[PDB]
Amino acid sequence: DIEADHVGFYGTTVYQSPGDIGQYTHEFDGDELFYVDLDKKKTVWRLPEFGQLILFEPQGGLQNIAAEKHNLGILTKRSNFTPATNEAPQATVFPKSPVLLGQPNTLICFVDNIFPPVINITWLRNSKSVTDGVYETSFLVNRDHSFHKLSYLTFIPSDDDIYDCKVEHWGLEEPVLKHWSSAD
Amino acid sequence: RHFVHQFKGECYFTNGTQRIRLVTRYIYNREEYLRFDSDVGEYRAVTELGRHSAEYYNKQYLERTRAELDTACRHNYEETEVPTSLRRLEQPNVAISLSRHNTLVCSVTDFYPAKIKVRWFRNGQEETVGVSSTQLIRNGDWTFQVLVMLEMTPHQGEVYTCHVEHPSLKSPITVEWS
Amino acid sequence: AVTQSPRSKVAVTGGKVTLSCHQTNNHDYMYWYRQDTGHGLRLIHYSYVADSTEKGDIPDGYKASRPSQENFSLILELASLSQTAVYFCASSWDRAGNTLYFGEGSRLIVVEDLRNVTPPKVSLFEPSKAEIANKQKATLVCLARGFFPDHVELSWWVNGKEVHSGVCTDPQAYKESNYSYSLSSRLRVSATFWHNPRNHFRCQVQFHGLSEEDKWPEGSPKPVTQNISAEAWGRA
Amino acid sequence: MPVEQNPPALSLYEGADSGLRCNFSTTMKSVQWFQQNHRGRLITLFYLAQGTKENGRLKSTFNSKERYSTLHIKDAQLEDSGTYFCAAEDGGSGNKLIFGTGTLLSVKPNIQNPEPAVYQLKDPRSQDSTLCLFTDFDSQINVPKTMESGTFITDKCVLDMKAMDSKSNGAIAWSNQTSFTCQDIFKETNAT
Amino acid sequence: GAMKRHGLDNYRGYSLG
Ligand SMILES: *[C@@H]1O[C@H](CO)[C@@H](O[C@@H]2O[C@H](CO)[C@@H](O)[C@H](O)[C@H]2NC(C)=O)[C@H](O)[C@H]1NC(C)=O
Ligand SMILES: *[C@@H]1O[C@H](CO)[C@@H](O)[C@H](O)[C@H]1NC(C)=O
Repeated sequence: DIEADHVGFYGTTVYQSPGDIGQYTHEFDGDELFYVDLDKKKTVWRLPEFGQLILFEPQGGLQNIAAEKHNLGILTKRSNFTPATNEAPQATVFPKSPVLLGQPNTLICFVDNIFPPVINITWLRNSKSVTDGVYETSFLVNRDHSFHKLSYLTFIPSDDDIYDCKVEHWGLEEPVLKHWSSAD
Repeated sequence: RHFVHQFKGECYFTNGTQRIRLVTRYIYNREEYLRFDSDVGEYRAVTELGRHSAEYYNKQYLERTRAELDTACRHNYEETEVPTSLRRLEQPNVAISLSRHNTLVCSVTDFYPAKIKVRWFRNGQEETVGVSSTQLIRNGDWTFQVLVMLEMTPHQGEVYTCHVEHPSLKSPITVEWS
Repeated sequence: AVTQSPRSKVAVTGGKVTLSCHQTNNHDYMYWYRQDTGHGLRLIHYSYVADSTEKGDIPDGYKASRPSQENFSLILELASLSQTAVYFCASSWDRAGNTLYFGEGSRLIVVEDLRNVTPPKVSLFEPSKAEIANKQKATLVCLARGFFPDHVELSWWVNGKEVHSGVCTDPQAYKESNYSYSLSSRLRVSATFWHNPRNHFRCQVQFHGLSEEDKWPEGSPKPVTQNISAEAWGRA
Repeated sequence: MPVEQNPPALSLYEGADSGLRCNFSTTMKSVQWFQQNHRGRLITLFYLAQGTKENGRLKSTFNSKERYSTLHIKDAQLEDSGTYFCAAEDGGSGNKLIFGTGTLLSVKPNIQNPEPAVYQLKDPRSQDSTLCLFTDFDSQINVPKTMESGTFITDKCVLDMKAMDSKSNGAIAWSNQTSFTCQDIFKETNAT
Repeated sequence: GAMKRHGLDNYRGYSLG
């Protein structure tokens, strides 16, 4: 890897078929700047603060996405039609701040080694699902050309409850729940 | 079957602007095949897939790409990163705990950037033994965190200190425990 | 390569003008600009994927349309007065430029009532025997008056063959009436050449008017698009 | 104001040189210099991403960082007339092309033996038709302007015969006014 | 006149059709 004070990741584009699944992001020092909601065609920032002052124009990347739909078709053929190799994801659950009972916290679920970039991360408390408080970052890039996502979940520290982070992929024959509890 | 194509435009800045390097990788599936390297100065195939491609891109696109370094890297840094990302400074959440020879887990959470220093003290004396630590934890919400243990046995009356140094703090943080 | 049509059009205020464009460069990007009173071309619509139009800087009052990859139409549904200009189609691949290639312009002119359209009166004024004697060069002067609108093209034909050496037509029409312009031009030949009665001189003005699609009453003759002429011979 | 073309229009003579400035507001990815002829057709002269290029009698430069781009023309000819455009690429707001406000280039002939004459010409196919051509005069001198109604005058169009240095100026005028001679309106002139 | 953010372009390779 190249050593340096800072690293920009402008232009990071990614396209796949079938399904017309594409993505465009910008990173700085490995922290996602924003992505671009292709359907609404809007520059969706990661953090509010940033996209107030200076701005990014959604078309800059709605175009990249178009070039990558084209480039794909070229290589797909030029490589005798070589499909991608599914790799298995590695989950790592953990609290965002010092866990104290009955104090609003956040439960991060970091998933790594993804490819194809198509993942179904879902949270689960006490063997029954959860849907409230769950944010989820776009696919951030790796140096090895795979990806890592994170699924956040706010909660209240209880030793009664058991959290699992359910991860579903094609490179998995069946889902992978990484268990977590304040008990241990 | 599933097929993928990526593209990464990386801009490396060292000593601020005084040294910039620009890589650019066109990647089928997981296999990088073409690549612009500002150091090299031109496009270079990297697998047999983008063998005749380098000729093309060099033919068609080489000129503009070479300036993308000063027109996209240089610019973004000076004009959009300097006043936003580099400006961001977060103060940490120092909080000493106690294991489940006991252990003084001293958490330090939610900060930015990643530059920091987390020393331990025993009655005003620095300790390097027993003291474990973790690898800088990237939260993703533009904040960090790290847990700095300290295996010890506690005599009544003894004072401890988690000493944290960060750019967001003029005066180093200290947290004590009896 | 990029080719537009109509290459010129005259429309009533309140009509649907539909400029088409067609390129054979297999370029993915296409653009539509407009050129106003000498102050640059301004983007109106572009498109980088069939059936996707994207707004330009002044897209107000226009609707583009990229059916296939080769075709990109600009549409004014209610032709306005302020939409009189020259619309240029350019294409490219990948991202401009160095491979963007422009069209050839489309002079659009919009009037309130078609009645006011009228061809020119092309009159060729023979040389002055003074000039020929004193200077040994004969100057002819072609004048085209009483036409509307400001769009015509003047050319000189010595012996059936077009000529560009020793010619000078006026860059702009000179509005005299509310609905009448005038435009001149002149050609210059060695006196010796002007005297050969075998040599023939024709000045050609090409009015750009209405088309079959356009409705015209019973009385007056239609102001269509014509090659109006006026000629003269050599003599001693 | 994204792009800025300067001057807005300029004069020149044969052989003589001149430059054209283009200052931008932000960092533009690539610039491109054009020239619209008398016909109305846009002809690319230069496409720059950086540094400088040269093509015969023309030479241009581009500095993204210092936000400007120049076009220096050496040895002006006649064919070199027509307006000139620089377009710049955006990258920030889409990657639009942003054209300047044109710069009308006028390349005067440099006359050596000025014989300022005026002639009356007649339309053999209309009796009362009379017309006045003011020829051979020198580049420097400004052609009179019309102020009255019915009387009209054209600006100084310039021509050139292939023979030898046959560059000649000349204007033209006419009227639906009574019948008033060719010095009766040109007056501010010479030989007749 | 608020400066904005640029984003490295990815180019098409020769295709034909
Ligand atoms: C007026 O005359 C000109 C030629 O004298 C015609 O233009 C030519 O048309 C043919 C067929 O399209 C072209 O191949 C030539 O290239 C044209 N010549 C020029 C000088 O461009 C024109 O069609 C006539 N116009 C009208 C309205 O009848
Ligand atoms: C993701 O969601 C889809 C849609 O319901 C579901 O069919 C699939 O099981 C999930 N993950 C996988 C295995 O792709």
